[PDB]
Amino acid sequence: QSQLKLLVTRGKEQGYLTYAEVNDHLPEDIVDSDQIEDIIQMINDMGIQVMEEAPDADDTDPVRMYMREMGTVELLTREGEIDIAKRIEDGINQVQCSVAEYPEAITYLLEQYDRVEAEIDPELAREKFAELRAQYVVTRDTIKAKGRSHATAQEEILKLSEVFKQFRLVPKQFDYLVNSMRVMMDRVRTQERLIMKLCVEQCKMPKKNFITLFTGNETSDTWFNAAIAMNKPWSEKLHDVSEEVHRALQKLQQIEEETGLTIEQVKDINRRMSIGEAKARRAKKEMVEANLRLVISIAKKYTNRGLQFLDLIQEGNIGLMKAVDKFEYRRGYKFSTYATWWIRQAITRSIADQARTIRIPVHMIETINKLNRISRQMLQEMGREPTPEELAERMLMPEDKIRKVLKIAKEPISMETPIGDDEDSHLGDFIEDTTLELPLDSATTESLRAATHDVLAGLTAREAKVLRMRFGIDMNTDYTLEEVGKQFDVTRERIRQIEAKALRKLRHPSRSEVLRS
Amino acid sequence: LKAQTKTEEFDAIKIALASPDMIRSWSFGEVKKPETINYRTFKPERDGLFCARIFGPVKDYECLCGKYKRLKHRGVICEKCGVEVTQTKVRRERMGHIELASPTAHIWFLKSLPSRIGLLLDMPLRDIERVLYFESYVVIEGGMTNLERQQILTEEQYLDALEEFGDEFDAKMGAEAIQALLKSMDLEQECEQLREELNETNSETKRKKLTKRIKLLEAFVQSGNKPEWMILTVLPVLPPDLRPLVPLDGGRFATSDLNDLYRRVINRNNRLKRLLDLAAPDIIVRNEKRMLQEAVDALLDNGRRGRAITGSNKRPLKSLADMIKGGKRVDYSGRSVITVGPYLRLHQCGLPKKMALELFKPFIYGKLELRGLATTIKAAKKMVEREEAVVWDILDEVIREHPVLLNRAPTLHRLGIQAFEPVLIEGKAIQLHPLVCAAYNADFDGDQMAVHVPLTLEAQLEARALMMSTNNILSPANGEPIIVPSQDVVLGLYYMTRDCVNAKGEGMVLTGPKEAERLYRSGLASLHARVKVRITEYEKDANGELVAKTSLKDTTVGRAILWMIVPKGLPYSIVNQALGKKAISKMLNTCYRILGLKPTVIFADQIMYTGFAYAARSGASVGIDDMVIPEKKHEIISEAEAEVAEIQEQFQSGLVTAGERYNKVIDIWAAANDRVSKAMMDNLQTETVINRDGQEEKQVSFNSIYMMADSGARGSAAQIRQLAGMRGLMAKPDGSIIETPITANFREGLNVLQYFISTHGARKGLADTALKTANSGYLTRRLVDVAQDLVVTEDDCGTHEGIMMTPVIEGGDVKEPLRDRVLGRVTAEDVLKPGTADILVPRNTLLHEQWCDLLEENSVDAVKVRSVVSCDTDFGVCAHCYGRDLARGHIINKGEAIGVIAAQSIGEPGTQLTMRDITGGLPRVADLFEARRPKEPAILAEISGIVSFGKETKGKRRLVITPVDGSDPYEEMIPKWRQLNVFEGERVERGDVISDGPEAPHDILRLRGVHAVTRYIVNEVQDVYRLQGVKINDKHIEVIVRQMLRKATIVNAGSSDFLEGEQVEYSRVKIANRELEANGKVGATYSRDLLGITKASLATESFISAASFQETTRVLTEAAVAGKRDELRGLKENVIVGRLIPAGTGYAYHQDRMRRRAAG
Ligand SMILES: [Mg+2]
Ligand SMILES: [Zn+2]
Ligand SMILES: [Zn+2]
Repeated sequence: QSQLKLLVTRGKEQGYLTYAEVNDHLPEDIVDSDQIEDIIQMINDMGIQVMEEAPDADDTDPVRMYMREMGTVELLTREGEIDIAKRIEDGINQVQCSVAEYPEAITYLLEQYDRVEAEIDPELAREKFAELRAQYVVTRDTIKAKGRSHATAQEEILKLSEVFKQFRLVPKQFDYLVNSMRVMMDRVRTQERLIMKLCVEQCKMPKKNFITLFTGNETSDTWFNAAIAMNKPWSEKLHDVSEEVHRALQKLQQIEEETGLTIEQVKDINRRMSIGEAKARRAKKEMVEANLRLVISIAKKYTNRGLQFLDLIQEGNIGLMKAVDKFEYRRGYKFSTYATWWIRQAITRSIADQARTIRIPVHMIETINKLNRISRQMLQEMGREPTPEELAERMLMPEDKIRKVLKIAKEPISMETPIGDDEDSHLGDFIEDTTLELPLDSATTESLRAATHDVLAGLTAREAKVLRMRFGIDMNTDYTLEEVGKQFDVTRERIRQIEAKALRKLRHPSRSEVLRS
Repeated sequence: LKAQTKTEEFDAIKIALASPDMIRSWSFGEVKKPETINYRTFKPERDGLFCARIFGPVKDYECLCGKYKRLKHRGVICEKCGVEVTQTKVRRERMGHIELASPTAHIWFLKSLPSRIGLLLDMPLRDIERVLYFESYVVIEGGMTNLERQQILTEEQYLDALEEFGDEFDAKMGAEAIQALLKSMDLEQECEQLREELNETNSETKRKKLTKRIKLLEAFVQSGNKPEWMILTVLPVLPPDLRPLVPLDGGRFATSDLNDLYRRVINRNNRLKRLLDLAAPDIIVRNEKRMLQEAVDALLDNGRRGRAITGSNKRPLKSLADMIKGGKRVDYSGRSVITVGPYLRLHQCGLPKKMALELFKPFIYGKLELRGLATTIKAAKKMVEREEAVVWDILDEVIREHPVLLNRAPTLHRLGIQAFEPVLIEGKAIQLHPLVCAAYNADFDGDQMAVHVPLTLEAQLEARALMMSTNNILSPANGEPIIVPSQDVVLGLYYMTRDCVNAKGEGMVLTGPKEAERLYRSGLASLHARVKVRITEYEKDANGELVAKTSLKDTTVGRAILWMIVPKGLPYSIVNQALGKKAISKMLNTCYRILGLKPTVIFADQIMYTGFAYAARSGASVGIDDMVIPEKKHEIISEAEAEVAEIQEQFQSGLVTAGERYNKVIDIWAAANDRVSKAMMDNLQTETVINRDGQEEKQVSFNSIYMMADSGARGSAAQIRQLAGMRGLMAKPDGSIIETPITANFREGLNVLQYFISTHGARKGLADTALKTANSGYLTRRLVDVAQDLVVTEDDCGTHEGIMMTPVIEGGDVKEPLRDRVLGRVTAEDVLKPGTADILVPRNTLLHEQWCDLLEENSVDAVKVRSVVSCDTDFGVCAHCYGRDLARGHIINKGEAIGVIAAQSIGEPGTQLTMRDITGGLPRVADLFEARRPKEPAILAEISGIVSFGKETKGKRRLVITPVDGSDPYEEMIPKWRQLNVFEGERVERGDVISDGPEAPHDILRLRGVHAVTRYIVNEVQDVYRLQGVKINDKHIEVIVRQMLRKATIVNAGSSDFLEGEQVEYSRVKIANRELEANGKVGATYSRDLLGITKASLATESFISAASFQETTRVLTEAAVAGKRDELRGLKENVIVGRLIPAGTGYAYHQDRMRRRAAG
């Protein structure tokens, strides 16, 4: 209504395209560089019909839209934070315990420790790793002996779990193990999904019957042969997949032998590990989400230094994202300051490198800044400009080192810079090419080839080839006195004699003489 | 069995979307690091924007590390670093790519006027498509319950709808969401259903959007491109050399902005990839995804939304698009200040020694090593670098018959660049022939011209047979001569006539040449007396040849000797009996039409030599006493100031209307200004007394000043009138006239007051000069942009129709005839004769045969003539239909270039057009070409009927006229404002005036007729050239009117789809091939449509041509959406690609290659 009626009725056709008119007759926050092109495009060119395409098309900023979603405060207190931190540690512990439940994680760590000793106290390493192995070798025997039907035998197993929980492993280790377990489960559900896909769909066996049957042993062929011997209409199709199901069951039993665990529970421990993963990850996200403010507030100080506001607060978010990982609620120190340093270090270790087009090392950045900080006083604590010799004297570095440092400063300049302000100048337009050769130079080089190719004609074969092969022309790889002396029987001095005689010949022709210059 | 897989000859170029895999095909690696060059070694990083393994090696043949150096390994890559060691120019052509994590929207197909990705999907641009991909309002992707298919949901709406149903309508948000949206879209099935629904019981209340999108949707699907490619997943990288960082002088590198861009996009992209592996907070990752969007959009095309700054420059960064959106320097060139050279011929120019030496450097070298002298090539360089006497003679050899073409700064028309034969001159200035000094519009104020050396063999022949000045005798605009003698020479030949009585006169008779001995040997004068001599005339008739005719005529000394110069033919004596003024050129023209080129050319050199010599002999000067004031000056001024005095006294005592006494006293001074002007002219004109035999007689003043004015040579009435008469009414900055004209004159003193008044005139004179000079070219660009594609082709077609040419007669109430507007015109068909027979069918009205159109008396003043307005040609122009008017005398050579020559001639005299029921001036010319409706358009009767009022002001309304007769009515709308011209009941014809006001060309063409509208445009555009007094042929106006009526609009039912306004090119060629194909009922009847220069030029086949003038960001985009291809006939687009021009010296080339592209 308002915009549509005002625009159309006014512009008929405003003669000289009065741009500075209806743009004031438009709502919302003005002075934008977005709404501009959307009016210059309609007015002319495709007139009449373009003015009907406009209204039907009418029937913004990164940072402002970022603060919008950050607007969801959900701020915390000492109570709130510690609560989140408690859930983090809670999630983590269940994961490790779920890992400790895994016997192959202990046995692999054992296997890899023997690898370590086969090539941080070495005796201390031999100490704890001995403790683990000891509890293992005592727990392992209480398995097949079956004494204490996994009640007290279970006690030594969980004691072995605690012993494993004593170990403070490296991040790469825990991730490798956990990844390995999920890969194992991937093979497990691979076989389970294979049996299901083969028996349920290919053999027309209802999902009700498959869940009622397979859920039992899942490994022994006691369920498969009982499914075939059920004399159901979907039982006769199983014969066409007997080898497949058998092959899948045999491989799953193989996994039982690999983990040394009950297949009807590997899902259970893996389940609880996954749960903990979601729990801890969740809390850490809530953590990074909550202290999201702290990032921007401290990143505002580092603004404008060869990197935009969005980039700064982004590294501060990854800077904050790391801080939340290394922190415990069982610490007198609060999160408000501990995170701040990690964020400061995060973006400052980004402004250092990914800022200028040319590379630069951190010590360079610190040295350069120190120079400026020192120079701002020398011209103010005296009265005249800071001389390079004296300024270098006020520093540990000599002087020439400082000179070379200034040759790394600035982006530097971009070619698209106007210079003489012609119609229209650009610095990069004055830049001459030097890698190209003058057509004059190229022409002479060709005539030079002709010159030499024609001069070696007025020579003998045992002299032309000699001159040609020695200085390596028209044959790429040039040879020496020996490699030419061998192919011509007489060695060294003889061939050099001829080589000098050919040079003697070229003392009257003027062609190569003028070609010299 | 061809199928060659190399870089051979191409017949066309195609433009279309690029698949992510399409980009991968160009990829010679993947940029993965924002790193550019090393901080210390100044060496290309591993996988940065300037890799050596990816793109190309720095040095020519040596690899990065240095394991391989010389030409030994030009095909094998290095062991330590995969560096293909070939050239360094490889670094100038290699592509490369970056592969982003989450998808990114292409800024062009996103926000470029019509949202392509939106209109294709039917969805709002900066409204819905923004809030849906900036992570704000999630969108749907097809649902079989509750939710439609493309509605927009908030987080709250999303989870609510998900809780109700969910897991069966999944619909993401952001970039990849629009991807699944564009991907899921079925162009095929929608193209069917859209055709079904948008045709069912709907009038003109829907057909708009209906026809639009269905044509668009049909286009894209047939284009070949999959809408998947709209938003890219793989963004390709520009070759390093096209955006280098080259060390300037003493450090301080200089880079392009793209490095800033590419470095930002990579950094933002990698952080995105790194975050898609670490903890992924939805707010953090989504923001980084929006930042990648920012980075990519900025690199492709800044525009547009804030402009990414940085780079320390407060100025924005030059993105890719901005580097191709909106001059051609050349080798073998030079320039210098020009100077007149009287001793030259008409095909010769003075080219400086040192200038010509450095210009033909490559030719001197070759000829030197050719002859001997130089042992080798480098010997020659050292030989000419040490300008060694002998070298100059060899220079005299190479420039012998090697034409060099000259050029001046403001090149308005074809005669801006003309070829000459190089003449060595000891000097550092360039000399020019004083005849072609007018074609260039060049003066010797310090003006400087450029020179070019036709290197190519045929490029020399192009220069000799076309651009050579001797072939440009006549003006391309008007048939009259262009190299006609100017100021100095013309006063020369005027002084060679001008019969003066007695004074060493007497009628001592002889025989031509002997008189020359008489003039040098004194005794007799030269401007006497008259005197008689024997004139041996030569004339031809019927069987041509020559017929002598010796006689005894009464010429003068000047006329006798001047007769020697005159060529073999010609009427003789009578051409010299007159004088030297305008006939000075008239003589030259007639000689050309009755003789030919060469006799006319040499005649010009001779008439040039004659004028200068005898003018120098004459010695006309300008002392202060040459500009005599009339004695009645002070008398007339007092009388005028007496009259105006009486009027002011009347205004004092009421009586006369004081409101406009200003106007009437101005007439008094204006009359007063004319009185002095007439008095000064009548006095300075005749005067003199002489003393013939018995004394007492009168001729015309030999007052030098007068002689110059009575013989062209920059001397007009107004200027003279200011010299001795008075500067009349002067303008005031207000625009009003001062009521106290400058009574004094330049001969006299000028008061400080009246000069401070005249200063305004000069300021607004120069300033107005400055505007119309640039505004002239501003018009020419539009003229050419629309016309520079049509060339006279298919020889000479049939057809007889064409505008009935008749003498432009304002003589209805003012008397002003002009009947030369038919000559070199091809006849329509035997245009009658008060009796029988006479004129043939296709016979072009000769220069001598139009003079035969006076032997048929003043009776015959109407002839039908073939014009470019008509001509049933297809994509060109019939040679017959055109004419002949060139510097050449015959009809236009087949495959010329009518358009550019037409535009040039029209926009050339724009320099002498004053901008403002009469607009007048250059602006008036513009409006007629733009075909704009007047501020008060008149109205016409569409169908002939009986006039009656249609409900007196019953709407709305505003009067209503309804001319109904025979069958069916019409209701025109009169807005009360402005009266009428036909009472009720009266009958009208098909297109009668019922507003008696300004006519609209749109209505005229639409109703009156094509011949009518073209006749209107030509006769109305000429009317603004009459007043300015600039002669320009009607053909060229007709030529631009030709493709000014290029397209039309079809109204019925055919293979073409109705509402579409298509050009009569495809229309006629398709309607001719449908009457005899299957049925004429599968085709409709079309209707010519008037569109202005710009609106017409806007439409053109080549997408490359369009990207020249109009908004490249738009044209390249839309031409990309549909798989379009230029192939490849236009002039402009075939120039930027840098190949043979499909006309003139080419044409033959294009025709052969045009037919060649018929096998497949
Ligand atoms: Mg000048
Ligand atoms: Zn190498
Ligand atoms: Zn024709």
